[PDB]
Amino acid sequence: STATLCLGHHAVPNGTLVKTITDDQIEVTNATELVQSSSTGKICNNPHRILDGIDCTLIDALLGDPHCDVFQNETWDLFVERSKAFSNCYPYDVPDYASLRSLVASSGTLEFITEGFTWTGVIQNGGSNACKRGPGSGFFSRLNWLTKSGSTYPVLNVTMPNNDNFDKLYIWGIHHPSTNQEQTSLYVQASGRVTVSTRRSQQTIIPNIGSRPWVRGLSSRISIYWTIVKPGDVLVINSNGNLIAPRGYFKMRTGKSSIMRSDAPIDTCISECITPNGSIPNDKPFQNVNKITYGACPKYVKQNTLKLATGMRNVPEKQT
Amino acid sequence: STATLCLGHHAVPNGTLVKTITDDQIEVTNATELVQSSSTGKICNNPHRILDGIDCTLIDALLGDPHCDVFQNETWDLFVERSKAFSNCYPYDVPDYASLRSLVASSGTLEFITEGFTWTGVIQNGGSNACKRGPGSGFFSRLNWLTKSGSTYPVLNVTMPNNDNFDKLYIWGIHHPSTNQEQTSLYVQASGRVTVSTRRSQQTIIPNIGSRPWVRGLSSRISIYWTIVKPGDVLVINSNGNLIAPRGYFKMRTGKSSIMRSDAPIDTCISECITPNGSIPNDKPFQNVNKITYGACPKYVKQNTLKLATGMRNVPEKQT
Amino acid sequence: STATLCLGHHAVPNGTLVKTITDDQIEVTNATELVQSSSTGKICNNPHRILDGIDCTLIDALLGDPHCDVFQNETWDLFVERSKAFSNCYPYDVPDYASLRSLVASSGTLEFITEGFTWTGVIQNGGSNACKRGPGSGFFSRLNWLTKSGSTYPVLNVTMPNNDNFDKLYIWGIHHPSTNQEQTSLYVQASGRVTVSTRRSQQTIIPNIGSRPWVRGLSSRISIYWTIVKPGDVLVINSNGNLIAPRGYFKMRTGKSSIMRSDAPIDTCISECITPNGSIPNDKPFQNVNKITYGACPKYVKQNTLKLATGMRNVPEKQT
Amino acid sequence: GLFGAIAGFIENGWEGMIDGWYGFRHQNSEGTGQAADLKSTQAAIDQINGKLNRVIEKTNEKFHQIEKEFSEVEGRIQDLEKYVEDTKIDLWSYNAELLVALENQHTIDLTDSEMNKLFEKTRRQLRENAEEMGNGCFKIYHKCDNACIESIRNGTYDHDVYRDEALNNRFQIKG
Amino acid sequence: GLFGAIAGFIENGWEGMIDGWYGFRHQNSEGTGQAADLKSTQAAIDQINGKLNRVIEKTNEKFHQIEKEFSEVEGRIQDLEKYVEDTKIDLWSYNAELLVALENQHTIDLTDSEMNKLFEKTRRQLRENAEEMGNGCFKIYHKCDNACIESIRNGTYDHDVYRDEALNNRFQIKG
Amino acid sequence: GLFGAIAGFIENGWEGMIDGWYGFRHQNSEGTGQAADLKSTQAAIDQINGKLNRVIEKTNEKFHQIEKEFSEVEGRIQDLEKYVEDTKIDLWSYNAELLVALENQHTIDLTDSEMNKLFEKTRRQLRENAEEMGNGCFKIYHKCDNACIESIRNGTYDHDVYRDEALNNRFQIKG
Ligand SMILES: *[C@@H]1O[C@H](CO)[C@@H](O[C@@H]2O[C@H](CO)[C@@H](O[C@@H]3O[C@H](CO)[C@@H](O)[C@H](O)[C@@H]3O)[C@H](O)[C@H]2NC(C)=O)[C@H](O)[C@H]1NC(C)=O
Ligand SMILES: *[C@@H]1O[C@H](CO)[C@@H](O[C@@H]2O[C@H](CO)[C@@H](O[C@@H]3O[C@H](CO)[C@@H](O)[C@H](O)[C@@H]3O)[C@H](O)[C@H]2NC(C)=O)[C@H](O)[C@H]1NC(C)=O
Ligand SMILES: *[C@@H]1O[C@H](CO)[C@@H](O[C@@H]2O[C@H](CO)[C@@H](O[C@@H]3O[C@H](CO)[C@@H](O)[C@H](O)[C@@H]3O)[C@H](O)[C@H]2NC(C)=O)[C@H](O)[C@H]1NC(C)=O
Ligand SMILES: *[C@@H]1O[C@H](CO)[C@@H](O)[C@H](O)[C@H]1NC(C)=O
Ligand SMILES: *[C@@H]1O[C@H](CO)[C@@H](O)[C@H](O)[C@H]1NC(C)=O
Ligand SMILES: *[C@@H]1O[C@H](CO)[C@@H](O)[C@H](O)[C@H]1NC(C)=O
Ligand SMILES: *[C@@H]1O[C@H](CO)[C@@H](O)[C@H](O)[C@H]1NC(C)=O
Ligand SMILES: *[C@@H]1O[C@H](CO)[C@@H](O)[C@H](O)[C@H]1NC(C)=O
Ligand SMILES: *[C@@H]1O[C@H](CO)[C@@H](O)[C@H](O)[C@H]1NC(C)=O
Ligand SMILES: *[C@@H]1O[C@H](CO)[C@@H](O)[C@H](O)[C@H]1NC(C)=O
Ligand SMILES: *[C@@H]1O[C@H](CO)[C@@H](O)[C@H](O)[C@H]1NC(C)=O
Ligand SMILES: *[C@@H]1O[C@H](CO)[C@@H](O)[C@H](O)[C@H]1NC(C)=O
Repeated sequence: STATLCLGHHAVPNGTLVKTITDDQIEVTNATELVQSSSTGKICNNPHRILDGIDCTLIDALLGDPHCDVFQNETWDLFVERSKAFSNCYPYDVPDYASLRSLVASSGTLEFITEGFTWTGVIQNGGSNACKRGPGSGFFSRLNWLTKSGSTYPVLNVTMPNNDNFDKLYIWGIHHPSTNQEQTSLYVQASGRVTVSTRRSQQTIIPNIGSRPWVRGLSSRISIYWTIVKPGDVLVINSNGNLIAPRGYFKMRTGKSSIMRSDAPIDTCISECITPNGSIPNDKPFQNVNKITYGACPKYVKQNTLKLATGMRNVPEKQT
Repeated sequence: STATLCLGHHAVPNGTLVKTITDDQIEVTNATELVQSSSTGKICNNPHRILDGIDCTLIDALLGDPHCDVFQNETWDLFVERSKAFSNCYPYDVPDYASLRSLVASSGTLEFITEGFTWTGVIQNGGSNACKRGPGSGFFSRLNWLTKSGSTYPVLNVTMPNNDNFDKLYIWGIHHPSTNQEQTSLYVQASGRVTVSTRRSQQTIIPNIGSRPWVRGLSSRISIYWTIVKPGDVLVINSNGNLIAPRGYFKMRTGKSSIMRSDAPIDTCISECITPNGSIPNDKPFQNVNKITYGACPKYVKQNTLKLATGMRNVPEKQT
Repeated sequence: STATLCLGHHAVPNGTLVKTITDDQIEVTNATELVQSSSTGKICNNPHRILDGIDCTLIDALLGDPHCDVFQNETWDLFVERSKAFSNCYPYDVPDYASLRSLVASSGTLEFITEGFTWTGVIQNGGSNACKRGPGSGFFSRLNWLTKSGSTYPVLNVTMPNNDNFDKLYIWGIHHPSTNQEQTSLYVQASGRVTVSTRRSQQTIIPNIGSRPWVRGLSSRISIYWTIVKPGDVLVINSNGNLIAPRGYFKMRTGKSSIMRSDAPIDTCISECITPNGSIPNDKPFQNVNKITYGACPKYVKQNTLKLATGMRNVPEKQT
Repeated sequence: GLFGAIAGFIENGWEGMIDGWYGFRHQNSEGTGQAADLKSTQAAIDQINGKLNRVIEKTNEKFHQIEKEFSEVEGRIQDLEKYVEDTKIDLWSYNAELLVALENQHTIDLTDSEMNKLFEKTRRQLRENAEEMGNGCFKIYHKCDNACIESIRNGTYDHDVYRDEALNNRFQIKG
Repeated sequence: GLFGAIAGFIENGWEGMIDGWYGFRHQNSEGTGQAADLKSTQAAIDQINGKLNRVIEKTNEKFHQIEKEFSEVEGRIQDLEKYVEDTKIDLWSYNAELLVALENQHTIDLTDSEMNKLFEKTRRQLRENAEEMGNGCFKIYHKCDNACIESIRNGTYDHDVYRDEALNNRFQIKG
Repeated sequence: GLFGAIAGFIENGWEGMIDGWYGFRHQNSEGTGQAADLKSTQAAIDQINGKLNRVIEKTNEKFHQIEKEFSEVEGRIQDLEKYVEDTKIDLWSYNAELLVALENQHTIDLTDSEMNKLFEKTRRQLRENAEEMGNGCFKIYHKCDNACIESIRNGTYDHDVYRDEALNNRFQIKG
């Protein structure tokens, strides 16, 4: 004569705990993880053009350290610097190394165009046993070591116009002898100087004589500088000694290129997101793998887990 | 014998779609836009004191490039640099140009107080045909080009105390000749030097000889430096050559002044908010016009539209 | 035959106003303050190791200004610089003072290890009446002023290897004479030079002659530099004049140490959070005392009050 | 919404009702009619206005900042300058998006709530004199002319006056 | 709030009730009385406490940072240093403000909800033995002394025991 | 939750119900049974899906940024570089935490709301033919076999067909 109709909802034997506004842990039927916390341990060669530096830093590949000759004219989306990288050429320093490395990494190309510089009155192509190329002495491939021709080192004054529609990056340097004897032996002048300028910029460098610690048999050094010449501008190099001349320019580009420090293997696969730990999927909005990323990546958070409830409050049955 | 009373709510024939927590698009009766995405295209001269630089950069107006003489002693809330600006005086560079431009833009005044410097043993007021003032040669109005008086250029050693209750900004420079002949012709000494110091700071600059590219008929250059002297401190200038002396100081102020790059017309109107695109109203909390703003402005967001529901869910009628 | 049962809730004669999504002020039964806006005015010596600099800046205590001799070898979690601090030794400058101060403050120790440098052919331990130590002339305790031994100042070339498993910080400097007479009197050479290098870095400094303003009877100056030598690297010092030699190295550490500018008294108490205004409790999530903090501190916000409702809407009784 | 009134048990809205947001439509001895309820309308409106005033409040003034466009490539400092602004823009863009979503969800729930509170208030006035049809309408079991309807609308309805007529109609007529 | 109980159908609160947040006031054969309901009080309190503990939790430790006050004018690096901190302060100030507003809105709705859940729970216990007056009060159509009232309060009220007396009183007396 | 249905007047859930999230269990002349309500299930599911799609949407691409690990001690610029990233990480970590908390609170309230809307909808279909037991169950005062039950479930239940039987059973039998 009567009936009973009860309304209800489902429950699962084991739900998941989630945080809420009023609760640190409350059980729900289902939840989903929002923080990516694991990596494959390998870097996928797809879809970004990955360039393994192997035992070359981007700077050594740029200068032309003999063992980095293989990177001549390379391009990349992500240049990967290995910790095993080392230098094996003339001992040098780059005042403001981070900026040079940054702007080159960002440009994304090592394309070098040789230009016909004329260095009149000097002997070119100097080399060192600290930078052997094959059997004998060599030097960085993109630089030209000029020494005195006989009894005088003249006041070099050359120009190279940027008649193109793009920016030219010129890398050049100055030689710091370890003694005055070396200074006069190579450059005659007791004190050299290099002035590199465009119509808007100008840089004058004076060599610093002195003994530095021995590196590859040498106590002298080379300091690297750079000059970007915009279309229509002109490059002028003036010097009466110590000039480590450029052989041409690197083409500059703007794009998505960068550089990363990582010893992770490069594997054949596809992944939008790269961290030094290896690639990681980007299906989740956050990640806790590494704050250093490249590509379409989840945002870095300090948490290793953040569950989003995708079900109702779990209230299991009575029991009998 | 009975009646029917129905409760209800309104609806509109055409509502607006808005985003919610669970919905990307849901129709509501009314909504309001929170993102300002259009500009007038003109900069209102009210309420901020706008100063149009015309064809002068703030730095050229500060140095006194003859064509910027009109800005002498100007003040502003916002100095506006036009892309059409150009230099027409002695070729120069300001090592750390961004800082000089920044601190002057921020101070907000070009008020110059001439001080009675005595430059004994030198010929003052040198000029150049690269910096013509009217018919003949000129030079920056706020700088004093000193050259040798006869056979010697003495060791200049002057002092100027800050007996005021404010900070003095002194702009000075050094001349880089293009050849040694020019160096000795003007300064006698084969190598000049300028040391500018207060009790707390000190700066020594050595000129760099060398040919730079031709600008306004010249291959030599001037490099600009600055020194701020606090009340009670003293300015001392020491040099035996190449000094481009100051004629006095600029008064420094702290306030809301700034500088902006924009080619937008200045119109007579009133607007709290300025962007390089022109003024924009600030009735909305966010804007998508430009990340560069000045004044009471909506916050910059990447979105071009964000509608806030100002009505209920729109549920239109049946139809028959 | 019947009864009345009314449901209800409590009310208080005076509630607190709080902000909500739809209300700027709405009365609730209870609320709690989230913004810490007061300070004790004193800095608790617990739990962080507080070091009062008294009348010494961290740099003067590092160089060894005679009146800061008491800080030799000190360590701290927080070094506190008082505004009353002053210098009383040879007039000097530290090009990039902020970095030196920062890295030392951060290292957290003034532990100095004297090393057996040999300065052959020079007279050591020079002093000045500008830096009196007791009755007569002194100099910074951690620096060694070398002058010429007779008729010549030789080319100093010393080395000191880092055979330890930690980084060594070396502080050294260069002397800028006020005249050439002083230059030759002390160093013989008309122009000195100091080159300090490791295998990776190198620095060459040339003194700048010129009169600066008088400080403690002197118009000459000393400029301070630093070099960090990593384990296995070697320090080489080369100079033929103007060298203000190091006497050893400071041990470097990594940790929670820092430095703060404050004239607030140090009291015996316990407090995780320190601001220049004094310690503040950290029971509240936000604070409006100072944006400068050290330790476990509430986050700085611009608001001076933010009440969190901890009760229901307050609806007081009728009245009769 | 959370209450299931608007776009819930209430089929659709009424177009053309310009005197209010919520209202009544009746059918009685004298005919039909519609009227806006001003109290509930005002409550929803005040909450939306309060919500709107907090959001469109106090734009903060910034004057001299950092440069955000560069003509030359510089390296380190410029990378930092750009990262700082990009970081800032991303966080504010996130704030703007979340703000709008929360608010809108709330606005829809709040208006749905006011529809429900008006319905419940009306239910309570009628006591045993009416039954609920399940569509936002009540069947009032007694003769209720326009003045009667207006007394329900103005909240001065006295259920007692009609209780006996209603009860006989409700619990009888057939059984 | 969303439920319309507190500051809604319930006219005002009761000052002086110190034993709880929610309660009952009755008038019966034996007189009047008031009592706190501990279960609903505790529910609202636990939620507010849980909410408060998440907010006043874990201040993070920062040690060496960047300088935030400068004595000299420097230009570029200093502008950046200042912009960074100002940007940071604005974003946290925004976080603090929004947090408080959300929370407070929620606290008011949650307490309003608990008032309503207690009301509904009571309604369901009474079945056909009472009618709702529209002001948070029920008219219990049968003699209900203090023990009867306490049984409603403690949730052991058996509507059956009084159904026939209540029904006769409700649907009759006059008709 | 705000509605007090799930983990409220509804004691516990039903394990093993795989055909839906919400449903009915009945006991009639022909026996017992359980069935999922697809409409309410789908409503809760669509809202959770919509919520999930907004959150797991559009990861933004960043390419060249700033350095975040350093091998040498540098001072000023490095402190700034580190402060910037730490500041950024703290603000996003805060965003992630708050987001999850809000969302979860909302998800629980929304599902609790759908349980309630289904309950209310059912209540309204039954009219005077059933009474509410206070536990999510209705006592249907008339013979209701499986087809009758399914008509309630499919929303085609006509209360009129059973009104007189129900009323006699409800308001009588004893009195
Ligand atoms: C100035 O002082 C530096 C530092 O002490 C001197 O450098 C040292 O120079 C000698 C050669 O004169 C180096 O010796 C070489 O060592 C290598 C490696 O063991 C060995 O294979 C060679 O056959 C040679 O013996 C020594 O390594 C080097 N030490 C350092 C730390 O660099 C420098 O010679 C001095 N210069 C003058 C002009 O006095
Ligand atoms: C060092 O090399 C530079 C760069 O080549 C030389 O600069 C050039 O100098 C000549 C004058 O000697 C400039 O000629 C002038 O050109 C202008 C513009 O067309 C014309 O109106 C003048 O009548 C004159 O002919 C030439 O423009 C300039 N080139 C550049 C790129 O700056 C410099 O002369 C050399 N210095 C020495 C001491 O050899
Ligand atoms: C180059 O110019 C500077 C700046 O004018 C000269 O400095 C001044 O030098 C004199 C000493 O020759 C200082 O006098 C001393 O003053 C103190 C303090 O009153 C007093 O106690 C001493 O007995 C002495 O008289 C004077 O203070 C100082 N002025 C400044 C601003 O530093 C410097 O002498 C000049 N150098 C040359 C080589 O001409
Ligand atoms: C590098 O690329 C440029 C552009 O094609 C070309 O001029 C040059 O010959 C190339 N050199 C090498 C070594 O590949
Ligand atoms: C990623 O690498 C960092 C350091 O490079 C390490 O601390 C962290 O644990 C790694 N995380 C994972 C998931 O591998
Ligand atoms: C600039 O203003 C100052 C201060 O009034 C004054 O000394 C000077 O004469 C003014 N010069 C010009 C060119 O207006
Ligand atoms: C504002 O200017 C920027 C570049 O200056 C441009 O990309 C943008 O489209 C402009 N926006 C508007 C609304 O004019
Ligand atoms: C400083 O501490 C070091 C390490 O213990 C020790 O070599 C030296 O003797 C101490 N010097 C002073 C002045 O305490
Ligand atoms: C803290 O100090 C700052 C300046 O050092 C001052 O402006 C502020 O008012 C002080 N606040 C308190 C609470 O003392
Ligand atoms: C309510 O309606 C009745 C009947 O139409 C009218 O007489 C009365 O004045 C109204 N009450 C109010 C408060 O407006
Ligand atoms: C409820 O009230 C009755 C009557 O006052 C009392 O006898 C009974 O013990 C109470 N039940 C509980 C569980 O407290
Ligand atoms: C509802 O149930 C009845 C009885 O079981 C059935 O005949 C009818 O077809 C169903 N209606 C719908 C719309 O499914």
